Amino acid sequence: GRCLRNHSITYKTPKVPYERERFDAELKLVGQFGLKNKKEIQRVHYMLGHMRTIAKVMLMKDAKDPKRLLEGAALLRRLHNLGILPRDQNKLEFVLALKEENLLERRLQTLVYRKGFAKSIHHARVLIRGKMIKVGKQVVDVPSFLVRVESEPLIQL
Amino acid sequence: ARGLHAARKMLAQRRANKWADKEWKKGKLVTRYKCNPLGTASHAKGLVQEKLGIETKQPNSGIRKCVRVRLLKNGKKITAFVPRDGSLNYVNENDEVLISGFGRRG
Amino acid sequence: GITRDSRHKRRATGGKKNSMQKKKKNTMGRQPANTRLGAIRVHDVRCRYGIIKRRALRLENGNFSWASQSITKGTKILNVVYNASDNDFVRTNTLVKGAIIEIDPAPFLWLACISSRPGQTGSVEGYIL
Amino acid sequence: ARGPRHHLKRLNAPHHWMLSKLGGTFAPKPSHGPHGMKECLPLILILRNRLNYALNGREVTMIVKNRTIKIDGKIRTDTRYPVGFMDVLSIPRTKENFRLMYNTKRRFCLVPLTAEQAKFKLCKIEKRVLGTGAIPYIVTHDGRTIRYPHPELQANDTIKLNLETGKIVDFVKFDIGNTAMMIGGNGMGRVGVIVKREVHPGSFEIVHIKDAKGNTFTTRLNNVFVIGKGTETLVNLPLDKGIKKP
Amino acid sequence: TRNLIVNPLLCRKQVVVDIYHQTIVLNGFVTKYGGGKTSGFALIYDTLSALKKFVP
RNA sequence: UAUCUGGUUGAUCCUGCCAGUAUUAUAUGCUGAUGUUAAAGAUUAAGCCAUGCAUGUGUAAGUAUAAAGACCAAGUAGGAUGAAACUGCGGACGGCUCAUUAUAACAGUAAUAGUUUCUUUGGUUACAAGGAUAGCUUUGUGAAUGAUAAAGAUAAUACUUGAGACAAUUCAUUCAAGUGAGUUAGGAUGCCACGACAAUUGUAGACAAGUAACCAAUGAGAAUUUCUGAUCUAUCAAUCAGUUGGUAGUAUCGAGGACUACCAAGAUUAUAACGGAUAACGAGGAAUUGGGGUUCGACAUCGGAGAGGGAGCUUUACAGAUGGCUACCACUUCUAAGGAAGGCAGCAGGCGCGUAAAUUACCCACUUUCGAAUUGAAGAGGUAGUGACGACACAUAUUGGAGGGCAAGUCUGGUGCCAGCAGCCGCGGUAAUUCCAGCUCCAAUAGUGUAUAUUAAAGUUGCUGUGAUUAAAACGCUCGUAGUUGAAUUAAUUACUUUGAAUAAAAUAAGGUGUUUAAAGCAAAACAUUAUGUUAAUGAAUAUUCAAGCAUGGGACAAUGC
RNA sequence: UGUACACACCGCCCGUCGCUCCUACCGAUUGAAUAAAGAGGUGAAAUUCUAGGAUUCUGUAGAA
Repeated sequence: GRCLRNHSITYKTPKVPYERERFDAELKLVGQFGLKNKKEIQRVHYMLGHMRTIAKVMLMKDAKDPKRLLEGAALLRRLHNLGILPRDQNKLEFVLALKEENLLERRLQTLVYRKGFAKSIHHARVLIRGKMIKVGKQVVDVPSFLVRVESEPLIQL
Repeated sequence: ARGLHAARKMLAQRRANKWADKEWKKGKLVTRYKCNPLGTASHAKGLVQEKLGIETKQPNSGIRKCVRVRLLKNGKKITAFVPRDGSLNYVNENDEVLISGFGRRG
Repeated sequence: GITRDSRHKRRATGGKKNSMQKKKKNTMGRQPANTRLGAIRVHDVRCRYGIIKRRALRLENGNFSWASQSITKGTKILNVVYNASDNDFVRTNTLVKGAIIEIDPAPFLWLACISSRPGQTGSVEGYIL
Repeated sequence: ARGPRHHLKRLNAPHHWMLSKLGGTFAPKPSHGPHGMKECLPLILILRNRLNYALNGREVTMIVKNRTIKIDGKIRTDTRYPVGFMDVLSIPRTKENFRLMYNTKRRFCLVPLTAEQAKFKLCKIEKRVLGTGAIPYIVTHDGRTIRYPHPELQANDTIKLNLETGKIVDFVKFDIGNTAMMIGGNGMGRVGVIVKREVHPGSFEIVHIKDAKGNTFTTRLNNVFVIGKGTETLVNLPLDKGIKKP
Repeated sequence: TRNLIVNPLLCRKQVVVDIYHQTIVLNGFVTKYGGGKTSGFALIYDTLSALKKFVP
């Protein structure tokens, strides 16, 4: 190693470069969310895969294991504020049943749509990128803001 | 030798049998620095001293143009293909040419 | 200079040792100073950490002690008559620990074996057999 | 290296100083004295981070050299003086008397004290030896060689010291009915009661310490530091009262 | 503003000035994105001698 | 994501390989809006270097009439300040590199009852003497170095004598309490060597300051040493003679064949000794991984070694120092031709080498170190410049391809087995879906191909896990040592298993925290709408971590003799 | 029924000899050299011991 500041990769490329069954499924979401390219799909897929790996590893231990109680609640707690997982589902098994639409539907470009500020999801980018939008007390212009539950009713022009 | 204490033979069997690997042995024994005209280099710089036309193999007919190139490190002579169509015209003699393998690993 | 490391010796299996580093002052050795018999002469060697070793080059007198009579008296050494290690020490009358030396009992009025390190402490001290 | 070192790289510094990994290349090497390298907090770190009086080392030398710090009864003017265990630290200008005790997070903590309780400080005997001329003496955990001691002050007791006078006020033996604070590894910064000390002739002496809440944890005899007698503490314990939450 | 620390030894006060839009030290200021609110540290040395001597 | 597809045939099922694919690190082609972060002469030559800097240091407390003190300010023992010089401290840290090195070093672990300084901390122990010396003056030489000669003086916390009155070292004898364990700390007797607490300093910040030894700390430190652990090779099977042990001595800070004298014949080896290879510095760690693993680690941090090659030494507490000296070997520089210095594997920079790698910039303000000490220095460190090595967020355009593998043209011109394309099968001999073109569209996107190498694919190196009738592959057969494996049974150690103890950080997983999110960082803020308190705020228990080592609960499965 | 044939026996295919190119191996021969670790001879240099004592200090005695 040479540098002291850490760095990381936000996404991974698919193993099979050429599939028709994947080009349509990935282009279904691009139109449904106005994403710039295929990096956003991979990043969201990469994000979910990390949580699924924690629950997958943790389901192999006993319920009275000290690490299961502490780490298990930590993952469910984190998801609850983010709002990916519904509150009434409070078991690690429901983590594995999450999909890639749960994470993408909490993005800022998605949130400003369903709240009604942006007519079209392509129109949301210009408003978001133009700093027209505000989250509580801070101006935001990154369309990838994964809003939490508390900040859901705090999205205004 | 599957026994519990039989890790000495289980290890000596694998050391010997790995030398039969045609590919693993190649990158370990000392000929890459002597027999290989490139060494561990990705490319190589050389000088042109002859332009060659190689007749194709049996199921083809034609003349694949080529050159004879002497490197600067080893000093050996190697026959180098000309990449694209009509690219023999742009080649000359006593000039630097970069030489980088082919699709297959040497 | 003389060295005292084990990097120059063979292994317990007889295999030669392959060097890695040059000589170092920690394992420094020094020339012997065979304290012969003669006039008084010592030299102060500046050892490691600044400490000073009295290097007796030639000596004539020593403070011999008698165990039976509980008396220690200075005396002039006469002749080195026996050395348990090297008989060539007897010929040159070199004074080392354990050398059997005969002395004149002039203050004893009131055979010896040395029991000090003249090359380290700087003087001869012994006892009477 | 041909001799003793002088610099200290940031990452080689003891972990319990909590120095930012991107703060800088080097860390303040604590000069020698009473407390070891890894058992002490340098006086610069006490003021720059723990108390935030000085932002950088420019303003730390402007303070310690200004005769504005009194480590124990005496006054120290070394920027990197080794400030270790419960040795008291006092600032007359701001009128505050801290103290460096441990806590459950393996960290040195500055427990506030009053003026009266800052006049004394507990020490732990390390060894007792007979000097030349039959002048016995004892050595505390602070490296202090106290003069003619009490005859019963044995190797692993705890004594009470006075800053103004320098005498020995009270002394606590090492038995199975005393309160001890921990200066060790996993058990570091924990208060408890000595209940059992099993002896192995070979290497180490192992002491079982029972916590207030009934938790039992063992340790090495070295890390034991008697703090009182009969489930009583002679000093104000830190905020967490030496208790560990699982 | 924010946290204030009283420093008698350095004869100064360390206060984190929040801007909600020869005896003082104004440094360490970083705004937010696109302007607006700005934070910083305010140091007051009262005596001019302090600024005359207590400055790197 | 525990994944495969094309290619042997007229066709089918196999073994089997080639090609395809994804990822990491090096170069390179084409192209390039932003903001954050960031590697960068290691591979080839530890090859050679012009030039500039990288180590100096002064407080009231060592010596100062400098003819310096009109610049504060006066001055009769010298006013506060003081260039230079002596004296003290330092350049043994830091910084660079990876040639040497195969039980050596290194990692964990244990010992030092076998050694130990420096700095720092606690403590103990004659109202004042003597010479000479620099800066200073004067006379000089040589081309010259950080060049050196005589004479005239003048100081000490430089060099000595001397008192105010013990300690520690050697030897011989003796009495003897902590510790697992000591003829041990310690005391007593007798001579020997050494023998002090400056013959010291502020008039102002009696109180500091300073000094000489000796005990204890700093020391978990340093240095030696115990146990376990390393890649390939038998076209390396026997190796060693200070070698193995003993006694006496020598030397060392100290154990010790470390060395010397005498005596004995011993020590290692199929559990791989001895030797050979390395494009070998070791570890923390990195890449990739369902599990098991494979490859890598010069390079943040720790340990080792070196300064062109050996050798030998001085100074001091520590150097076998090389930004110290001497000689030899090999180079480079100045020259008045007589002579003289130099060691960029320090920071920039140059030549060479190669596929392959940045400014002859600014500043000690952050971190820290050095110093006579708050003030000076630091090419350490920070800032700035180059920087499609990489990583993160984010505008509105290129790269490669269009038979199959593999998403994309039964579109139009020439060529006619020629040019050519083509990783593999293959396409082209006049009607080319592949050539060179034009239009159209496929994939990725500020990125996209190529070449080489590592990992997965590879159950094509098999412990989990392969194959041996016929595809490659059971010795011609028997005996046999080492090795591996060994029936049932019982109402002192080891191995096994469970808990801990102890255990550098960074890194990995991870807890919290809205850097506009993210990479990041360990910061901050819900809040007191804030000086007040939440607040003595958070610091992940951060878990680990293999092979050894310590202790403990258990005795079924195993091992060693009685 | 056998097949090594599938353009299917007008199939396929072996070996010497002849042409061009390429790679490794041996090698009378000045062949043959270069760079790396031991035995004997010569052996600079600095340290240890010994002799010396130019000079200068106390006024030849002694010290350096």
